[PDB]
Amino acid sequence: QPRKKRPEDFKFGKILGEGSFSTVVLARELATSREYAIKILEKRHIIKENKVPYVTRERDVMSRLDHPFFVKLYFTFQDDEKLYFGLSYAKNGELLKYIRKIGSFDETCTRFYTAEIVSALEYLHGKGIIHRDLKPENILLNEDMHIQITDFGTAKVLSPRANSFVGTAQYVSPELLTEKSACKSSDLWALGCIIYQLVAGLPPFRAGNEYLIFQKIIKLEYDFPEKFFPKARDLVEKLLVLDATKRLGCEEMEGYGPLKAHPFFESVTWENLHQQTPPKL
Ligand SMILES: CN1CCC[C@@H]1CCn1cc(C2=C(c3c[nH]c4ccccc34)C(=O)NC2=O)c2ccccc21
Repeated sequence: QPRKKRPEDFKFGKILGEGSFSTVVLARELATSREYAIKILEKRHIIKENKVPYVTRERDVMSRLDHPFFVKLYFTFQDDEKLYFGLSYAKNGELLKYIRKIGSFDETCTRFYTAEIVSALEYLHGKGIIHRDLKPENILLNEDMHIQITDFGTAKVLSPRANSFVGTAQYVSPELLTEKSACKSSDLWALGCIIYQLVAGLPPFRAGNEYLIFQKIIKLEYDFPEKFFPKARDLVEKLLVLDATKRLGCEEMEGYGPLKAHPFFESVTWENLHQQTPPKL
């Protein structure tokens, strides 16, 4: 392998963003000119807050992925105080940004981006991995305007780490609120919310606070605005179903075939999405 990288191998630049346990900073590797988004984690804080399982899962899960719709973990290293993860730098930011910028998507853009998310989830669930925090904030856009999903510390790798995390309120599935249990279904729920959000401009469950959002979720209290692309409404209704075993994409619903075969995706070529030019605003 290459020599372990070190802080002194890079010129660190702008902070991209800041979380409770990490900071992502853009970094230029002196020896190659390459730019990376390096996620930097203070070891003390991770230890104090019992987060080693999560930091260990993020590295381990990202290390196992090898597909263009995910952020790549290129390297890791550490000094006495911090850990460093060398990630892809997605130049065009998060999908959330793009949703806020251009407002709601026309059907062509909705379809294209929905198809890349479905195709990514198919890859992920095939490896027996659940994301658990799928939302537009963590679906990045690369330079060529294809998706790159990130944020895997909170993921779950399935059996043959059970039910401790709950993602962003607006995307939380009913089964997380009623059971102590994450399943592939929960990602498919979040997918339904994301499709609704691309079309509508806002997510389907909204209120003043998290308690009120959760009450709406368990009662399935949401509505479609009037011009909502009909086949997309049909797809969303087949995902935002309280019975987790009855969501399109689930093993009990015969898998990703039926989901990919929905009318909404009739014009999609599923075989080489990453090779296709994305529609442009
Ligand atoms: C986690 N943050 C919440 C708000 C901004 C950021 C978005 C989620 N996110 C982007 C990440 C990444 C990138 C970011 C790209 N723009 C960002 C802005 C703030 C924070 C991170 C990024 C990137 O270029 N490559 C990434 O993996 C990222 C990496 C690990 C865990 C979460 C990550």
